[PDB]
Amino acid sequence: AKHQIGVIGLAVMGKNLALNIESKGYSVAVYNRLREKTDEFLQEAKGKNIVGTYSIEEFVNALEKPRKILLMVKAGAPTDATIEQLKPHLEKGDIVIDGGNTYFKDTQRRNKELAELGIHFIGTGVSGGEEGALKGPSIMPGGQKEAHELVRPIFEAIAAKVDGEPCTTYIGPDGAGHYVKMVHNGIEYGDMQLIAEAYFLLKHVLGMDAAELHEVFADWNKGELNSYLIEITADIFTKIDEETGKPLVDVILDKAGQKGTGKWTSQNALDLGVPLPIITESVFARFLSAMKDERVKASKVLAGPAVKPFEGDRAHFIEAVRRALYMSKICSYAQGFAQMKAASEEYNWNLRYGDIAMIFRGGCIIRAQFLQKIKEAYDRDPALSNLLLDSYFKDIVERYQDALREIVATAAMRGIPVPGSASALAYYDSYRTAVLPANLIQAQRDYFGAHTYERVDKEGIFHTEWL
Amino acid sequence: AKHQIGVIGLAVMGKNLALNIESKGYSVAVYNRLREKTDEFLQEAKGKNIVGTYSIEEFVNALEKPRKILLMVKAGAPTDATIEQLKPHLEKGDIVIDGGNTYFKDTQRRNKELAELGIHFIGTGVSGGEEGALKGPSIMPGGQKEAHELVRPIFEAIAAKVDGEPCTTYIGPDGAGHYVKMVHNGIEYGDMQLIAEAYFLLKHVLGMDAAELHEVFADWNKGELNSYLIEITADIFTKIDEETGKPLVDVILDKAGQKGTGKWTSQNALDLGVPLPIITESVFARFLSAMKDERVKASKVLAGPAVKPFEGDRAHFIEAVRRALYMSKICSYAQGFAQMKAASEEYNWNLRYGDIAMIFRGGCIIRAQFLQKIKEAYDRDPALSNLLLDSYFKDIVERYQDALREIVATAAMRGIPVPGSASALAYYDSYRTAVLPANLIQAQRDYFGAHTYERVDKEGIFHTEWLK
Ligand SMILES: O=C(O)[C@H](O)[C@@H](O)[C@H](O)[C@H](O)COP(=O)(O)O
Ligand SMILES: O=C(O)[C@H](O)[C@@H](O)[C@H](O)[C@H](O)COP(=O)(O)O
Repeated sequence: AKHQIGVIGLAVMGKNLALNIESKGYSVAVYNRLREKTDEFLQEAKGKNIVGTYSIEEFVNALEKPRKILLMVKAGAPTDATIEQLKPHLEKGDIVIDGGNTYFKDTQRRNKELAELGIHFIGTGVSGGEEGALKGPSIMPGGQKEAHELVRPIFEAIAAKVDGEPCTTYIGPDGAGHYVKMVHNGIEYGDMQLIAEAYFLLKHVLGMDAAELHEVFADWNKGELNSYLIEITADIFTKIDEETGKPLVDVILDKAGQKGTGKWTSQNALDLGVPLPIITESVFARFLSAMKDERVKASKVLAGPAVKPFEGDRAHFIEAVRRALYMSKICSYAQGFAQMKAASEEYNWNLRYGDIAMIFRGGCIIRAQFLQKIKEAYDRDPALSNLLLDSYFKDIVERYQDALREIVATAAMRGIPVPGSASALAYYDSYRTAVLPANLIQAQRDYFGAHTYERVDKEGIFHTEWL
Repeated sequence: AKHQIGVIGLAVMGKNLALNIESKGYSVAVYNRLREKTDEFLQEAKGKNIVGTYSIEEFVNALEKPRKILLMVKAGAPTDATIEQLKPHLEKGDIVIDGGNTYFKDTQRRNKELAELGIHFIGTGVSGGEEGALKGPSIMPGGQKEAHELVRPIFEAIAAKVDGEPCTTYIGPDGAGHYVKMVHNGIEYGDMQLIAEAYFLLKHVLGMDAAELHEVFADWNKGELNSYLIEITADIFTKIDEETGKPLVDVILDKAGQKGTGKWTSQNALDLGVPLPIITESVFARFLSAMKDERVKASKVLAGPAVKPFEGDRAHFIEAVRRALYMSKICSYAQGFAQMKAASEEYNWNLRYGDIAMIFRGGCIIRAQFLQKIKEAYDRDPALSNLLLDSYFKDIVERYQDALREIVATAAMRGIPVPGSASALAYYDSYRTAVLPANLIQAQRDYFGAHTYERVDKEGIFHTEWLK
């Protein structure tokens, strides 16, 4: 018999997506190199319209033309080796979809190589984790338009929906979807760091235990901060470790891990020439936390300030931490969306930033009502160069900046590190400043490397003989 | 005949090095892919023991064996293309030296490829701008030790000297030299930002004009901040523009350019898992400065804080800025040398940090008295994991931290951007803190992604069914 779509790669992620697809009424053919994974899945999927296949050739010939193939294998060599194995069996107009957390430049290369053979390639971000894949992920496809239209109904049936809108859209050509999935990941790290900072601030300035941290974050999730990450943070602080009777979170080693994918947004921001301080500080902050042994060692030798207990208005401070968090979150998204814009211009993608905010509204980890406000900003002005300039975000920052300045000043004086929040404040004060101190930098570079400069008053290039 | 050393690539950097080599008694042959650069240089080099050659074969045949060839061409494809031109003609035991601003993995590759052929390869950082190349640069070579020994007298002859010692040493195997050169360049970016922030603070908090600013910086260069960058800064603040009667600095457009190599230290830190906040903020600050139009447009619509004029002790604030600047620089170097330690362990380079500190002492842009203190820290402890643990630097930061706190708080309250200095403080506060909020991050990661965590009280990898 002929099946509607094939999935290669049967880890939980691939299995759940194939289950999602089948529940939406499509017939699914599966293949996995490690034989046992297929055997297990077929027992897991009794009664469902999923068939196992046992070679690449069997798999390919079990599918309706034009063929739809979802790769969910290990990044790098195994993905390419599978694509290589598919090539002889596929025909002009067949569609290979890579759904892993792939570096967009890899997707660009595979797209280009397959195209020469008339085979289409879609690199797609899948967000939501393992449960999300089963129930409704965010899906971020990029590749040929003609190929996307063929697979679009499948994407649209399996994605999460907000207000009848599927959390999927055609992102753009080549590696656009994988690019946007990378930025999602970056933004995710920033949010987690900014929240970690709000926690540490409450813990140290106010001496808050887990139970009252629960209350605070639970309240926060009833307002503008409403989001999956805040939601789960409120719940984390309720958990009691049985063995010790301590809050579970206090027993967990403060050594933040990360996949090698974590650093990609920051590294790409550096290539494009776009400032991404908050997300980059967030990545560095994980690295510094992983240096736990160095840190406890330095704690016995390095002195902080000798500050007395906090005696100010406690309710005021809680709210100031909240507003500092929300403003910082805004600067981070402004930096992240400004990155996607530089990428769109550079790779010629014509990205729609309102559409991107729309797919982030559910399914994915950064999902929050917040993403609605971003969509609206781009609805109103598609070519908006920075989210800070939109009237909604502009109102917030003019009202919340006092709270962010107080938090930065207070953290500085009490010895509480707030790398993300501080760089958020510095970014805000740099972006709104017409004349920066880069005139001296420019003067210096000319002085020692005769790099030449431009002037404030005249047009054209200049070079002084300083020496 | 036969000349002692060859130079390929006659941009100003390669011409000056050749000139430099010649002035130390060596005979030099030169070649350039674009013929007119050679003709031009030869007009400039009459009086000098330098000859031009016009093919790669002629070039190679003009050199005494073992051949010593210095490559000063554009990075990437053109370097590789020149190496390819050279390969048919080189003989076993010949030495090619890439003095370009080369990514260290490229050097690693070229080193391997050339080694299989019996040809040695040295990738060398050369620092100090064009005047340094001419008068005395810092030379940071990496490669086969035996090959280095053969070029060592030439490096030592031309390098800058400080108190009789040349600013050059054997860095390590393969790409180690170009790696240290990269980090030097990262550190340079950080120092320039920290200074720019010092400037901007005095300018907006104290209302200093270019005359008061000059004073401050000249008075700083007589102290522990003594350095080339601070010296030229004190100088820059004296230049008046004739056709405006304005300080020239007030007339230069605030868009900081950068070479494509500028981002590399930060990108690599990300690869190695090392915290490099200050240098990276400095790269990003240059990117922000380049966005000049967005900033003017934004300046009309975005609100700053309400600020009364500054009322506190003015001499105190200048000293706080000075101290904030010195401490921040300490944190940046602490970060940058920690990155070198990481790369050394990763690539098995057995880096000698005191030696590196000593060759940064002259020739290169970041040259400063301060480097002696770094050298001494590694004398006391070669295996030192972070400079903040050394008694000199520990004592400085504990003394000056109060100043840095004041400057970060003041900047916040007054709307003055201090990205580099604020990240220095956050870094200090993070590094000295035994228990950071990453416990929450680990909880979150396990909650939504089953990533697992570790516990403070026992060994093992743990997962929680968070939903119940
Ligand atoms: O749900 C998702 O969005 C994906 O599964 C994935 O993008 C993941 O969250 C990141 O790669 C970060 O994971 P770490 O926090 O483990 O680095
Ligand atoms: O002296 C050096 O260090 C090098 O010859 C060279 O690498 C360069 O002068 C700097 O890297 C400046 O870089 P920018 O042009 O980016 O300021």
